[PDB]
Amino acid sequence: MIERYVEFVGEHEIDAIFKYAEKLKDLSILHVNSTAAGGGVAEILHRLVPLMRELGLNAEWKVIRGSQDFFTVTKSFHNALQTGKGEIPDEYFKIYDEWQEINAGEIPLDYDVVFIHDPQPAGLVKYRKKGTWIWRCHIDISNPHPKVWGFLRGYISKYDGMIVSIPEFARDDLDIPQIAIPPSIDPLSPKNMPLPQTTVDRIVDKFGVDRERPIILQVSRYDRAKDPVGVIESFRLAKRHVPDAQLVYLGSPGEVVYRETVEAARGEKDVHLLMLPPNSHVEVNAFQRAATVVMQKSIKEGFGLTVSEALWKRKPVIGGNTGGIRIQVINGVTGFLVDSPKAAAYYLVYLLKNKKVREEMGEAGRDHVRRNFLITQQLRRYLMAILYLTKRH
Repeated sequence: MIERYVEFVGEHEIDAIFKYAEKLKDLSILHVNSTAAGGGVAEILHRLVPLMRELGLNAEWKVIRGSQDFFTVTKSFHNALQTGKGEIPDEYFKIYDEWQEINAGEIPLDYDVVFIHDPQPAGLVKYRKKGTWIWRCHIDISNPHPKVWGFLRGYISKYDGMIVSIPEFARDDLDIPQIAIPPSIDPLSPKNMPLPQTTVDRIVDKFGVDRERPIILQVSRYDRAKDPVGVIESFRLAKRHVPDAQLVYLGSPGEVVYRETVEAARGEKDVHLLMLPPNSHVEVNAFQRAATVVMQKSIKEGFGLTVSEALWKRKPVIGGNTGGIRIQVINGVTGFLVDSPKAAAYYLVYLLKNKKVREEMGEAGRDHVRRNFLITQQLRRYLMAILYLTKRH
């Protein structure tokens, strides 16, 4: 597979990857996250770990488990770290510490390199035997809930290194190496690969959507950070000026936000609130290819790979003005950054009325992703991070 990327990035970048890999051949690597299906992390690791094994690295991926009480606390930590808001019961921290002990009984941690993904398994560093520990942070920790951050920083400060998705998430209250590596698209994955028009038409018609009329698409969870209510409001304001346009919200399974979204949508039937299983990579691909304009109007976003996915398919993106959306959406070049539903509506109308601009944005989007956000560059920077941090350990 690794040899097939040459056509996108060129022989140089692939030679560099083989050389870093040669220097890492005798190291065992563990990745630990919280889900094997759906979400940015799982989608990265499903592509990146097979690439690592192909390069002859002893690379393994384990998933922690928990009671819904644990996943309640980690979800409240996630929101508290990103928004800086919420009351956190003192009990929440004991539940967390308890489930770090449990998973540390059921997951062997004798590797040369351990990558811990996001806050859920961060406490496993208590039970670190030998090897280089790296905290892979996928979320916005720039302005966190002081008490939840205070706690987590106690664990983060025992790692050999932190990886964040953009430099702006680097903390002045950590002394460990903080390295910026954005998530990437795999151009050959089922999510991103070329499709025949037939596949696109088939999948679009199946879900009741008209391929002859403009499609506005957000791919995201029915979650408050993605602001699906705000996307509806955006579409409602714009629809007055583009009465031929359709909205497709394409989610995967709180989930109270869905009902709130169905409500905010009541009285408009060109709004299609879809829910697919997390495996439905070709379906997302088809819809992103069928879209005229893609939205990712997140309130908070670590990166948002759905943006690079749309840009790679030469779609302009209206992105929320926050986190890693800012490094993907170059205002007026690859899309537009917005602070409100009203701004989103202005840019929706502008893009739908301006064909040549959408197409220019599209080309600039794909080139931006080529230069910055392809799996080959993520992989290369991962191997460089490992080489650097293992040598320091």
